[PDB]
Amino acid sequence: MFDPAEKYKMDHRRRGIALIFNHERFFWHLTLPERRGTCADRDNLTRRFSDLGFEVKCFNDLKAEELLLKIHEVSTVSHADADCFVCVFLSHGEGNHIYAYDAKIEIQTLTGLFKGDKCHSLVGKPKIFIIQAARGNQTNITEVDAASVYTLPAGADFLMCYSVAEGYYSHRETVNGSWYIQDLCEMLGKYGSSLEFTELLTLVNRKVSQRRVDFCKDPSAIGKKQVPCFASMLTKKLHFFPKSN
Amino acid sequence: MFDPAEKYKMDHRRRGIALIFNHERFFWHLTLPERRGTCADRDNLTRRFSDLGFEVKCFNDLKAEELLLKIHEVSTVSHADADCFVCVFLSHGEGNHIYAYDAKIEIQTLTGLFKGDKCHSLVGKPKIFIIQAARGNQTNITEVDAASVYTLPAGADFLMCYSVAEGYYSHRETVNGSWYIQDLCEMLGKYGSSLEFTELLTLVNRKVSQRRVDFCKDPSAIGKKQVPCFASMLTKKLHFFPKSNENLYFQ
Ligand SMILES: Oc1cc(F)ccc1CNc1ncccc1-c1ncc[nH]1
Repeated sequence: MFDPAEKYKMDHRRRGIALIFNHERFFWHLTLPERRGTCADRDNLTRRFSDLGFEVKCFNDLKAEELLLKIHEVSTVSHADADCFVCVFLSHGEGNHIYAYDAKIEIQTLTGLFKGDKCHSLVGKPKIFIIQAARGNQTNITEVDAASVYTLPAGADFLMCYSVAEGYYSHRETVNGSWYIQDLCEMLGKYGSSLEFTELLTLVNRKVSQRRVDFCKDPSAIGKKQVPCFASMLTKKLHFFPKSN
Repeated sequence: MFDPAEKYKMDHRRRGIALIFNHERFFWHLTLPERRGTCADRDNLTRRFSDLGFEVKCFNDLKAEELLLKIHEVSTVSHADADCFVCVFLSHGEGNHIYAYDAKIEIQTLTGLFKGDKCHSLVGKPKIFIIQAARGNQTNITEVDAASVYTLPAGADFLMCYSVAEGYYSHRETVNGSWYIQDLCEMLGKYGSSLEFTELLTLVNRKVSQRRVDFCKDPSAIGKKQVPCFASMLTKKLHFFPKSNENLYFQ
């Protein structure tokens, strides 16, 4: 009795945790620009994910050691009573690395912690990573970075979500925050509870691609489009229906 | 006017083309194994895509020059009257390369041909690439390769579909063909016309992950799972509803 309309079970006592690593400054000797606007993203996400029933936990400007500890901590805690896990990175990145305050971190190792091997509590449950990261270029101005981070998948039941794809460009308003996050959170607010999540992520792909970049106050920032992607290795439909309590 | 249930328009006169590049042998001096079973995949796809209304066009064992020509040809023809475009690679691959008969080809350049810049006829229409490619290892046995090809996205309105993800392994029965393709085509046959395509691709992710690899006739082929992925850069729902062909020209 193989079922095509089959959903992940989102009926556990609690929804689960949403981690937000939020990097705005970096160690001088990396020569990486302030991400002015990232707090907008952090707060906006914190709201939308709280409203979907996540225990949200933000961490501003962790060093590597500090970060790996917090995320290892979370992997080893029991998620037995939780629907799913979410993790979000607002930073800079190159290839398969995210930037902590002090140095870069292999994404593989962070996702590697929730691989069913290493985190039994989350085997068979969706593990969403959302990554607003790009190459730091050097009232409310729009700053624009080149795509830099590889749009890798992880393992089974992981959904990797990316602000921008290879070739394209990533925009952040210094007050309103990243385009990706603005539009993501708009969709979460409107449709989070009703829509299948990938269906929604596709709405975000539309919303962001459709942002016009022809008439721009910077001459050199003209014709730099943004197209986000996502790499689903999910095996079922994913809905965030209101939990009864 | 913004609509969350918004679909790609699949009401053009014809559905479109499905290209299938199908590599079974390779130039001696590459030292790459025969992909015995790939014809199973080719025929199975050819059927399922024909049934969805695609003009299917297969190409067995093209050299690089031959391949680039056939695919450039197709990019420059007008797709104005077509719903979408599909392209499929049954070969070996490393990183961002597919293997033609004679040498490797940067995938970026093949997808690059349908980028709205370069192919106006397909701007705003879905461009699906399906890639059954992996590292050649060295009646019906199951052969098993390590994932090798990067699970890259392309541009806007591209859906990149991959037999296997980094770290995992890719299986092909020498008579029944690739696990990915068997399960893909099973789902296409059952659900192709009704279901949203990515919804279906997720069914394939389930079907393939769920294949057991504990009790195996090769000792060393035990505990090598297969998990395929897909990278959607699509912007709307994608359905392959039956086209209304009741006394009308579909050629
Ligand atoms: O997505 C990108 C973004 C970029 F800025 C530059 C290149 C890409 C595409 N490459 C990949 N895409 C998916 C999985 C792995 C890779 C990868 N690993 C090693 C080299 N490529």
